[PDB]
Amino acid sequence: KVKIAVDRNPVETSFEKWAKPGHFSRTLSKGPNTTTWIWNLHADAHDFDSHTSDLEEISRKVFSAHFGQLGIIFIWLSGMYFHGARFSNYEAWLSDPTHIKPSAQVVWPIVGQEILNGDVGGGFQGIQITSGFFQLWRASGITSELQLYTTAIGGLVMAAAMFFAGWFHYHKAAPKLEWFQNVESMLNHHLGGLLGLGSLAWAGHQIHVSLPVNKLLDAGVDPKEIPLPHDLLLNRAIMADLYPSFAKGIAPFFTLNWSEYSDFLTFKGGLNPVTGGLWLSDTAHHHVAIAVLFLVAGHMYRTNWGIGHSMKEILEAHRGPFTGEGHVGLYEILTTSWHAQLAINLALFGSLSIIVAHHMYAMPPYPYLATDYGTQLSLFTHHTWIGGFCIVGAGAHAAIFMVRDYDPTNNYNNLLDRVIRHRDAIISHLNWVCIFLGFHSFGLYIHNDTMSALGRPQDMFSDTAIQLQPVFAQWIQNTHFLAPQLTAPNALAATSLTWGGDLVAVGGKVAMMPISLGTSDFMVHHIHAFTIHVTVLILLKGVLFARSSRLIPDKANLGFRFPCDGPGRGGTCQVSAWDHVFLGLFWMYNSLSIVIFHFSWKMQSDVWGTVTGVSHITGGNFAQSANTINGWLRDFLWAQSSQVIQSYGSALSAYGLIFLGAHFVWAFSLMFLFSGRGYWQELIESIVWAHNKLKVAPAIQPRALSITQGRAVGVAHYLLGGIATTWSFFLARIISVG
Amino acid sequence: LPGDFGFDPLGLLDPVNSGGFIEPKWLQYSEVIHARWAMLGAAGCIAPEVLGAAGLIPDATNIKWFESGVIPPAGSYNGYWADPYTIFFVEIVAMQFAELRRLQDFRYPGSMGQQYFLGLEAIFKGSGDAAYPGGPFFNLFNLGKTEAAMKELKLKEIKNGRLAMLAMLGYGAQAVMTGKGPFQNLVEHLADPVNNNILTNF
Amino acid sequence: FIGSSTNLIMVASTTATLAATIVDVLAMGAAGHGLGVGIVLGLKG
Amino acid sequence: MKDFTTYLSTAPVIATIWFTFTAGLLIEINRYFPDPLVF
Amino acid sequence: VRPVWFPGNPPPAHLDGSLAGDYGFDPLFLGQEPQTLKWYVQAELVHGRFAMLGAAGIILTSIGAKVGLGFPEWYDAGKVVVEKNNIDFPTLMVIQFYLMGWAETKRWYDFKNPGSQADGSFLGFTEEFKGLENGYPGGRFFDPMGLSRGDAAKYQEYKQKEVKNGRLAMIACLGFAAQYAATGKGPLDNLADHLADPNHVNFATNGVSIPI
Ligand code: CLA
Ligand code: CLA
Ligand code: CLA
Ligand code: CLA
Ligand code: CLA
Ligand SMILES: CC1=C(/C=C/C(C)=C/C=C/C(C)=C/C=C/C=C(C)/C=C/C=C(C)/C=C/C2=C(C)CCCC2(C)C)C(C)(C)CCC1
Ligand code: SF4
Repeated sequence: KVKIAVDRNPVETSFEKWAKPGHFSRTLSKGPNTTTWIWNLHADAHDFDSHTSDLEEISRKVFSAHFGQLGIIFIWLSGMYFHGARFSNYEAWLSDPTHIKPSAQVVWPIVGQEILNGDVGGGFQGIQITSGFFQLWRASGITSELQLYTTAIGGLVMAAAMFFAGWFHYHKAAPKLEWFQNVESMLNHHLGGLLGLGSLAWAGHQIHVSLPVNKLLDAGVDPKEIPLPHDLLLNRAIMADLYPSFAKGIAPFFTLNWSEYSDFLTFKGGLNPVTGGLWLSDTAHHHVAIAVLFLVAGHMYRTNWGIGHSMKEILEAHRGPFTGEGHVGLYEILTTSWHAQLAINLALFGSLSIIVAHHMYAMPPYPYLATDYGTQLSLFTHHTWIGGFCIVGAGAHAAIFMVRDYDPTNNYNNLLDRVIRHRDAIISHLNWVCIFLGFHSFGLYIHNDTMSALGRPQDMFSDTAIQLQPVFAQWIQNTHFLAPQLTAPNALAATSLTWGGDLVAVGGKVAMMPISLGTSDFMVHHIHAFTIHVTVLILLKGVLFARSSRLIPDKANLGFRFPCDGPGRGGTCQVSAWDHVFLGLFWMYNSLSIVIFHFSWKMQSDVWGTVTGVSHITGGNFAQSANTINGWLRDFLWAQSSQVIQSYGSALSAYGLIFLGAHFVWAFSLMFLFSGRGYWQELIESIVWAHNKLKVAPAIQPRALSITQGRAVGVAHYLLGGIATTWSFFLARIISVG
Repeated sequence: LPGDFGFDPLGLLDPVNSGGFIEPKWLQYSEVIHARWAMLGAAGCIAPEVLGAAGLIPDATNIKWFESGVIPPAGSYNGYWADPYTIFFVEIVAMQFAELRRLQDFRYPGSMGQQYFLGLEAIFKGSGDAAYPGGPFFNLFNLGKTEAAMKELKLKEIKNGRLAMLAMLGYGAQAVMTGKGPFQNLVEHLADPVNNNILTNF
Repeated sequence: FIGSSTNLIMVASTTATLAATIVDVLAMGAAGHGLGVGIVLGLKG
Repeated sequence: MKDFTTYLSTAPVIATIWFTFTAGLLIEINRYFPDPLVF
Repeated sequence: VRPVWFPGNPPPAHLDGSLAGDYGFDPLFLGQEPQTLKWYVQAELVHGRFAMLGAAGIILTSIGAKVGLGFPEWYDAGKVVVEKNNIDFPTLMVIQFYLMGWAETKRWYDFKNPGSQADGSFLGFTEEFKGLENGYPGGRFFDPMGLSRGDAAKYQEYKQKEVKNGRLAMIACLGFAAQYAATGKGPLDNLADHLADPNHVNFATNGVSIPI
């Protein structure tokens, strides 16, 4: 029986507990005695499992927390639309997209920072933005600043509604645990209503607003002269002027004569040649199909009527001879443990963000996006980073489940148990394959460096010496390019230019050309495979040995996050799963930095550039230079760092400042990573003496940071430094040569 | 209790573990509020067309109901004594007073008969019940002096109301799709019941 | 449109799924419309 | 209201208000007295 | 019992009815502490009395500006007084700071120490700068006609009238400011326009107050 269940007025709305720091924890509510308390107060603020044992109260807390997050995001979107309406050059950009740089941030004229307002065109001065909002807004059919302003007000109103919803569903009407545990109903409603009705309503907006406005914009008529969207809904004669299908109305829909809707529901493929983006008619058909698919998918699970599947029954039905009880117990795990759910959802959400990065570079969905090289680099890089972070988080919360929620007396000879029971075999095989990948992938680079240094280029791994061609990827590429002729007859062109074919250019710049894969591409892909496998090794080892190992047989009783178990047994520093997340974070940084470097150099070398033949940004040096480390060091980092290092005295000077600042923060992290808190505690003792001598010793006792906090501060400043460094490099480079 | 025909497939009048605005006391009361506003909406969206077809009101009025000034994209009427925003501010103040004193009697039963309101306090004592205050103005003629007659009148109010709610959703749907008025839809369906249906206007 | 091949396939699909309460009417009518739209759009190509 | 003033008396809120005041004061001084190096 | 600003809701616990104008209107609970409520009572009376004096100045000068006497409109009055007289602006502002700071600071330290300005330290005056209540300083100077020491119930009636007229004049001055910011005209010219066309000349036709 699926129904609404709610408790009335559980928690009174009062400012009392705001005035009592650490009220949520019985330990921290005693007050502060040393400085450690403060850090604890912020570290355990949102760890709701350590607050209460009651799953209902925890579930309510996470629900209202999620509402808070959504309100914050709505404030953020409201801000972006408002700054796009009031402090931007969006209309001028609409009138000339190929020669006006998108800018939506202006600085005030104080202390000389006014220089950051550069000549972006359109009679405007500001910082060129690379988020891609202008291309998104043109694709949505927005033409005036007024519509953006109204969207800003709407998003602010929605943020107020989200914070009211949070307060309401925590303090006034807070859902019960059996409401939260209706996962079959939740899947039905989210697959139908969210994804399904989302893409249906978006396809509605596209077909009714986007297609005509962008068809006129591609035709060339002045945006102010283009009819307003409500007129397009009101007078169907205009819709029939652009696409005659609309003359017949919704009669071909209900009579199943859908072929007459071919004017705006197409299957062209490729890119719009005058605009460099995917066809909005293809995107409209795509969202209609997606809508129908998800609405079909959302009627699968049984709720209040006999029809529908049962999650526990589908899980308990798939059992084989090799796995024993199979998927028995997993339903119970995934309907009582928030951390298991968070692990799964983070893994797929991160992976999905990486897929978003690749598919959005390869098949540019917004108009005048592919030739906004800065926007393309920024979007790819950004979503790749977000992805990687969410994957590391997935490993983290998997381990947190393994320590806090795992209970084998409901989980006995099961998939999870067998994984735990042959973890040594798993980790040893992963270990070997990581060493193998490392040796042969990195060893080719070291081999090439040595041969190149010794004056023997004929002994290198390259396209002219000993070739290592990516035959499989080339075959898949060729197949994908030849697909419209045989295996996808209704396709006018391939889904992406990178498979092969011609060349689409907009405003003299290359939007997309065919990407060729050679020995250097082989080598970087196996580097990627190596780094990903190592990251998986660390995280998976962390989750499999979170409970016990031959070294620490009772590791589970020590918790998820703990420094060690002492210098005995040879030394047990960093045995915790938290410390495995810490190392996985460093390795994730390594992997994704080489990934975004691959993308940057490959695009600037073999894809981007001006059309006269195509003159690429770096002349095509990738195929011969990307086989040695010296080649990456000289032709990529050193060569392309010119723009960032000589950005002083111009509008890009902030990128030089943040280059230096990021280098500094990265280095600053090394003190925390390389040192230990005993030294710092003793130093603080001497300083405390000095303060005592002058009667200024605080009542809250100065303590060195904990071992785990030293590691956390270390990795956070390390990531911030490195990532911000590559950020400044990338943005200064691509804005100056773009 | 009025209109209790047992039809609740989605189980929203469950007393167990309720709260918020999903509650028997809020849902039955909002049901009769939507019913009364939809009866007034149905009569008001019919009446200019039938009184202009009967020849009682002139042709400067008798316009379609969505061309009244509700939707100025659908059409507006110049001939009111003021602009529709000048009308709408008077509507804001008036409906704020009315709906807000009604809300206060729902939240605090009987509290609208103590504080001075121009001598209008015995009128708004209400009963020990929302949705049916009564008194010397909300029950002008004593109708429903018998308890069974009062139940019968509440049930007739519920049924006429639900019919008018379906009718007002109908007026919105027909107005969007065929672009004409509901009495014009009557004239077309009674002229050609075969060739003027929903299946023809697609 | 009445008596056409698409009408006959849709009516035959709905009658077949209904021959295979209000809930069963809605479920088998949705399945019949899905199967009928599939067969109508598939016999054209 | 007493508890809300105690919350405003808590340490990060006072650090925020005080650094906002000090930064705004320096910003105002650098606006009305542009680019000072001496005296 | 007593009429509340919002009928149906009970009044808050800190607003009892002993004060003049006590309608239980404190939805943000700004006066829960009795010292903060005391200070806000006196701030309300000072804002109200300045608004009554200011609104009477606005109304009389606008009557004298519509009737052809040559009086400026209040948003030009200060400029034309300073420019048509022999007055420099910053010296008159500093003299205003001197006199108002003297009087104001006497009011401040009589809030702090309640009977302390009647010590005789100012020139020789005693019990004429002693207050009667919070914000009610009636002696021989501030209450010369002497209405606060005879017919005490009628004086409570005058306290009620003073608070109501002060709130009315505060919203009237916020009126004059908003009316000028919208229309760019004199306020009694705006009143003449509303008397000319009530149905058509209003805030729903200014094109500012509702931008739709
Ligand atoms: C079909 C109806 C429907 C829709 C559209 C959603 C949508 C959502 N739910 Mg789900 N939910 C539903 C039914 C639905 N739910 C049911 C029936 C249950 C009980 C089984 C749940 C139990 C549930 C939990 C426990 C949680 C969610 C959460 C979410 C949000 C995920 C964040 C996101 O990525 O969205 C993209 C963001 C948007 C699309 C913004 C628009 C959101 C507005 C409110 C429209 C959504 C419709 C909403 C259900 C209507 C509420 C009306 C209200 C006045 C009564 C998303 C807004 C999570 C959350 O974030 O909580 C805040 C979460 O923790 N839901
Ligand atoms: C999913 C989102 C979506 C939405 C909102 C719309 C909306 C619309 N489309 Mg559609 N369209 C869509 C997706 C969508 N479309 C898709 C996916 C396709 C591809 C197959 C199309 C292909 C298409 C074509 C070919 C045409 C339309 C048309 C229309 C318009 C009229 C349709 C109609 O008659 O509805 C039926 C009527 C209703 C649903 C009535 C709404 C209910 C009313 C508002 C209820 C009111 C009740 C209330 C009590 C009364 C008000 C009281 C108050 C005043 C106090 C309408 C604006 C037509 C058009 O006009 O083109 C410009 C048209 O020719 N569309
Ligand atoms: C240059 C920097 C650097 C290098 C070379 C290494 C190397 C390694 N790391 Mg380490 N790591 C690093 C930085 C580095 N790390 C940092 C900064 C951290 C702190 C966060 C870590 C934290 C870390 C973790 C958490 C893990 C590793 C692991 C590994 C090993 C991976 C297995 C492998 O690929 O074998 C192949 C060997 C190489 C790639 C090294 C180069 C070999 C050359 C090319 C050929 C050698 C032949 C040689 C020239 C012959 C010499 C002859 C001469 C003596 C006469 C590998 C030895 C992982 C591991 O051991 O699991 C398998 C692991 O889990 N590291
Ligand atoms: C790490 C990866 C790696 C790889 C694949 C190579 C490969 C090569 N090197 Mg390079 N080299 C490397 C790293 C690597 N090197 C590093 C890190 C350095 C710096 C120290 C060098 C410095 C260097 C020099 C100075 C020279 C080379 C040369 C060569 C070439 C000849 C090597 C040779 O004859 O060995 C002999 C071959 C073997 C020993 C084969 C052993 C491995 C077998 C095949 C594994 C098979 C396992 C099997 C699948 C398991 C089956 C099990 C089943 C049966 C049960 C060859 C292309 C030479 C050259 O000129 O190339 C053109 C040369 O002069 N290298
Ligand atoms: C998105 C996450 C989310 C989820 C899972 C819930 C879930 C719930 N809400 Mg909460 N709520 C939310 C967001 C959410 N709400 C938001 C954003 C607000 C502020 C508006 C609220 C304010 C709120 C109130 C005041 C109440 C609830 C109540 C409830 C409970 C029953 C609601 C129901 O099924 O009635 C069925 C839903 C309706 C009858 C309303 C549907 C129509 C409205 C207008 C929403 C339309 C949503 C749709 C996506 C909008 C399309 C717009 C488009 C056509 C242009 C259920 C636990 C009720 C409760 O606690 O009872 C126990 C309750 O009284 N919610
Ligand atoms: C027996 C009887 C009777 C009769 C009854 C009837 C006549 C019934 C009917 C019933 C029916 C007749 C039902 C149906 C239903 C249907 C439905 C409910 C449908 C749905 C649909 C859908 C859901 C669709 C979907 C879609 C779309 C939208 C597009 C895409 C594709 C598809 C197709 C999926 C009477 C009472 C007289 C008397 C007594 C006895
Ligand atoms: S204290 Fe630091 S060093 Fe000593 S064991 Fe624990 S972790 Fe290793």
